[PDB]
Amino acid sequence: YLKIRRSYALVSLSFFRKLRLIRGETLEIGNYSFYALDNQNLRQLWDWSKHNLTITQGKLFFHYNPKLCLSEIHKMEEVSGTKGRQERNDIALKTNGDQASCENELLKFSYIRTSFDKILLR
Amino acid sequence: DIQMTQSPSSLSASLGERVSLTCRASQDIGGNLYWLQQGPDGTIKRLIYATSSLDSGVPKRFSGSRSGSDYSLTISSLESEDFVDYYCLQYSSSPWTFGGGTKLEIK
Amino acid sequence: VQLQQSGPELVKPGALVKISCKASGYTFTNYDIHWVKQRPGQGLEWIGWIYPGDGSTKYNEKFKGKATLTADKSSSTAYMHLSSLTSEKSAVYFCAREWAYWGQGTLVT
Repeated sequence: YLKIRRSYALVSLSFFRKLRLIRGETLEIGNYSFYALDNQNLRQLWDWSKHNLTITQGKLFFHYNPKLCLSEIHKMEEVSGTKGRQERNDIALKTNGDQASCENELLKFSYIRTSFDKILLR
Repeated sequence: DIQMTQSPSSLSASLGERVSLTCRASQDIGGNLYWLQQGPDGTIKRLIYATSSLDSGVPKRFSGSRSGSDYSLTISSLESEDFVDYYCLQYSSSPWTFGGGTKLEIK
Repeated sequence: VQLQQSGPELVKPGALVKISCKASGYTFTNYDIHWVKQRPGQGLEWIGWIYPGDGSTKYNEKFKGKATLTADKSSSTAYMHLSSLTSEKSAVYFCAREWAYWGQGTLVT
């Protein structure tokens, strides 16, 4: 299994650049193969537009990841095959992403000016 | 220099009609286009910034949109004060360039 | 916010003429002043800009030796001098604060 816990410093798990498989031949008590708890700055797992990760066995656990949107978690379920036809994943609705507004609105640039050394924007 | 091709150069329409003017960019300009309105007294006013964003005070009958390299200004229901001149301008690249203009005339 | 330009400007050929653009209602120093030329019955050409803070400018190659751009931060007024005028006929020149707000125009004959 892979467990990320109290890793205050991490904003992403992308440093695991080549990780494609978690077998779950051994699991964290409660039968978890991927477990994320109390990671105060975690905003990204992997970039699911590029990364593929497979989880053979076990469940997911997500609690107290305030900057991590449930969309990222839901994308992970899809990608990893921790498929919604099967059994549960203890995923908190209230403690994942609660301190993040996720992308929502779009700001557009009204003005752009170049100089060889400068850029002025509005 | 990016060439901005404005069509039609002139347009006849009546009160309450919906009309569209287009600017085709010779290079991709992303969303960096303004729509300008010039009064018969010469006063220039900006109506749209960033292709689709309406400036404060501009009547909601004015809208901007993009499809491929075609940037359009649409007046959903013409009023008598709208029969003036319109110009697009690209600010995506260093030489800022303007469309050739459209004169909107009463049918 | 007001860019209030100068002119009527009647000038003899081979002379130079300086057109002003007094800014008000905002911090002059924070924005660019762009100048645009309109040859009647025709379109708008971008001349170039000035950053009043630095005095830095950029011109359109076409207008490089012709136009000269200047700002007087003490009065928050921007200028444009045209040089060696000949059979230009007439044209209307506009300054604008980064395009959202334009001045009324100045006719040079």
